[PDB]
Amino acid sequence: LVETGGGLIQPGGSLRLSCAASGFTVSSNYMSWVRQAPGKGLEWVSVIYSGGSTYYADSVKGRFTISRDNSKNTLYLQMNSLRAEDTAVYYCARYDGIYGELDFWGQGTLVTVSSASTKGPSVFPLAPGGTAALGCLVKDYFPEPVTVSWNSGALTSGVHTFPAVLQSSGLYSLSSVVTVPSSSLGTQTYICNVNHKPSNTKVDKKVEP
Amino acid sequence: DIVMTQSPDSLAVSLGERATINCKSSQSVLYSSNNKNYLAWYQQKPGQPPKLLIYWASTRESGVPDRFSGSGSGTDFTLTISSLQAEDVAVYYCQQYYSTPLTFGQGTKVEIKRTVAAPSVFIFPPSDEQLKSGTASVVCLLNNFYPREAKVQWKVDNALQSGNSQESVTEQDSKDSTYSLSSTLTLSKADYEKHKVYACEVTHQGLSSPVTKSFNRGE
Repeated sequence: LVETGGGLIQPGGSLRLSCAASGFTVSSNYMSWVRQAPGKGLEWVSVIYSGGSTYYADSVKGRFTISRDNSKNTLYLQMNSLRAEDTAVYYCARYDGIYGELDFWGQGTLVTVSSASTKGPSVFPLAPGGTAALGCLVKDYFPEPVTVSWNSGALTSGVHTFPAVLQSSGLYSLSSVVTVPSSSLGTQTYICNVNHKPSNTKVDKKVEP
Repeated sequence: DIVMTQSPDSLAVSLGERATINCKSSQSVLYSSNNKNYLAWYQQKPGQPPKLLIYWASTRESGVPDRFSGSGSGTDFTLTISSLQAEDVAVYYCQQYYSTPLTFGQGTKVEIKRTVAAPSVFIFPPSDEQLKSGTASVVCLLNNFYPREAKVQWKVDNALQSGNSQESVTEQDSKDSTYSLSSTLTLSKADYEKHKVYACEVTHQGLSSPVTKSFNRGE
């Protein structure tokens, strides 16, 4: 189940989440939505039975409407009059039976309910015997997430990418650091590959001593 | 609406040893027709969807190790993880599916326990191109330590700082079980250009005396 649709949206705005259920048949199964707010627990949203009946959680009844038509394997949740409390990663949960609600999942799609406009990061270098450390400061972005890799995914040993800190300005900031031998500084190249998809930003930074 | 409460909230146990997590439901989930409890246990790793481990209360899902097992009946349940591997660091939830709305516990974090390890400390002054844009960020890296608790004090011209720093900790490493911390001091170019000595001071259980890393503005 590849969850898709999520992104930045205004309050009172609306979005529809799609769900490519390639692996087993959509109509052959009972399907669901479960959300997880950043840093929080799990919260069941809605159910559509293989038969057709539908139920909802208190906080989403009327505002949300689950839908399904057996096209090219897809499930949908229609979200209207969106509040800030709806900010979460949304998951498709496949059942294994009628009453059988053992949940099976995919990867999830992030919905941020904010009136703010997208802002892409600025990428500054953290400049570098036994072990020397170096990194990238990925500052002032909105919304989440950013991914950082090193040497296009070739450098993974010693790499720490920190969770994002919400600043006082309300924009996010994170750092990605690597430990390397000191002797291999002025010979081997270190580039961090910063990706901020919500604003289609891609930055690549040489980290020189 | 059935309420699932989990106990405890936090947990850490050493490798190969035994971690156990509880779950209590406000109503029985034992359906008399089949006599199989309507309860499930999930494992959620960081940045991943929950993965079902145990259905009908005590039945291991296919492809799940022999080391996880669920026990109990009706209202009170238990997830037991014997021989806690490296790969078993995650959050665990209990969920009932007897009556929609399907409801979850708040989760229980399961940390790995290890011997104290001291942070290796590094300090980076602000990059030149950031100073162009009108701001200075002074980063301090605490690399690979244990336990997670650590005190970072910024000292500027040996004058302490309060309010103008934030931090974030990496999740428990799944190989060596350590943690890492990043601390960022945020100042305007104008306010950064005033002082000389920028020092990051680190207090941790694996350091006998505090460790400082400093730079003099310039150098």
